[PDB]
Amino acid sequence: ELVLTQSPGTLSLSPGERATLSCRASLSVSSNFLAWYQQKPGQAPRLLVYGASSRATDIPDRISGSGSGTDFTLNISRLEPEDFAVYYCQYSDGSSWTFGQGTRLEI
Amino acid sequence: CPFDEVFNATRFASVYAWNRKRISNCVADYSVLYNFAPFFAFKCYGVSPTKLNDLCFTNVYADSFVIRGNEVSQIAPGQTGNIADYNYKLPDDFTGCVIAWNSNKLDSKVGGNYNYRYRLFRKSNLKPFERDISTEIYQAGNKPCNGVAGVNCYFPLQSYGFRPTYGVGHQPYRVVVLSFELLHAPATVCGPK
Amino acid sequence: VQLVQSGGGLVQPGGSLRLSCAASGITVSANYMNWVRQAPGKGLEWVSLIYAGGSTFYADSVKGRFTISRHNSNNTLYLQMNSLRPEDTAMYYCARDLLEAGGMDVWGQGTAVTV
Repeated sequence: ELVLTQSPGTLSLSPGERATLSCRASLSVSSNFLAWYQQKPGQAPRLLVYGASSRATDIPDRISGSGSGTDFTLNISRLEPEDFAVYYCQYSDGSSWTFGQGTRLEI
Repeated sequence: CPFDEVFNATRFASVYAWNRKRISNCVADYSVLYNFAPFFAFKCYGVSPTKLNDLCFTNVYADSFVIRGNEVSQIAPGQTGNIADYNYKLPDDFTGCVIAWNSNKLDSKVGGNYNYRYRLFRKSNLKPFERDISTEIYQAGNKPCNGVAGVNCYFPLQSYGFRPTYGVGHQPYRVVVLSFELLHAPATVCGPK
Repeated sequence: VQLVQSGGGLVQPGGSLRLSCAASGITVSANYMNWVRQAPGKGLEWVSLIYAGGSTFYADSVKGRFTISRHNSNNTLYLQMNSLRPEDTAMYYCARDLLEAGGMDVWGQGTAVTV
C-alpha cells in the first residue's frame, strides 16, 4: 500500500568521500520496521542496518543510520573500492511489505 | 455491569498480557455503549448490533489492548499476523463485537512510548483466547540461548513506539473485544425495559 | 549462520519447478523466512513468506500459484511452483529476514522460462 522512492536514482561519488542516500516513504511511517541493505552485482545481498538507527554484524560501524518522520537518510562517512554497490531500503509493517528501487553507485 | 472500566480508563494493557474482565451477574445496559465518540470500527461478528440491546446472553468478557493502526484488521476470527497469531487469537466461531477507539493524544507521549509492547517471536501458534506472559529468550538456531541474548538469540518482546504525527495508521488504537460466549447458565440481563 | 540452495533449471511455460533452500545452523521450523526475486534489469520485490507458525503470506501479484513448505526431518525450505508464466524469469533467494534484522541471504539460483 506504499511506494518507497529513493532519490537520486544515481549518484556519482568520488573515492574517499562522504555519501548521503535517502529513501522517503509515502506516509509518515514508524522507524522500527525499515531496513537498508546492500546488493553486490550478481552476489547475495548483505545486511547493512536495521530499524534505520543501528548497525549490523561484520560491519565497521562507519555507516550512519538515521532518519526521523518521513525522510530516512543513510550517511556514509568513509568509502572503499569494495563498497560500490546498489542500495535497497525495505519497509516491513506486517500487513504491507513494499520494497524499494536501488540506486547505482559508481565513480 | 457498567462497561465503564474497560472504557474511559487511564490504564490499558499491551497486546501481550492483555487485560480481561468478567462482567458476571449484574445489570447490563448496552444503550450507553454507543456514545464514546465515533469509533474507528464497531464490527459485530456474532449477534446483530441493533438487536444486542435486548437479546438474551450469558457471561461476557471484555478484553483490553492497545494496537497499532494498520493492524487492527487482524482481530477478525481467522487472520494471520503477529497480533492475530502470536499475541491474541480469536476463535473461528466468534460471537463478539470488536470495537476500536482511535486514540492519539492519550496513549502516545511526545518523546515516544516504550511501556507498550508486543511479542514478535514464538516457536508455535497460539490457541485462541490465551494469555501469553513470558520473558525468556528465543532460540533461532542450533545453539541454546541459556540466559543471554546474542547472535541466534532475540528477546521476544518489542516496544511499539507511539510518537505524534504518525498518520491514521501507526497510531495506538485501544481495542476492546467484548466476547459473548454462552455457558447455558444465564446471569446477566436479557433486555432492559 | 549459513544457508545454501539449489534446484533451478529451465522450465517450459505452465510447468512447475520445485525450488529448494537448505540451511545449516538455522532451524527453519521456527523462524521468519521469506523469498525475494530479482528479475534481470529490475529491482527486488516480494515472493512469499512463512512465519514460525503455519501462517504464510503472498504478494498480491503472485497470490495463488504458489506454496511454501518446511520439512521437519531436514532443516530445508521448499516452494513449489504452479502454472508458471514467463514474467517470473528471475533469480530467487531464500532469506532469514527477521523484523528487527535482515538476516543471512543466499547465493540463489536462476529460474528462466522460455519456449
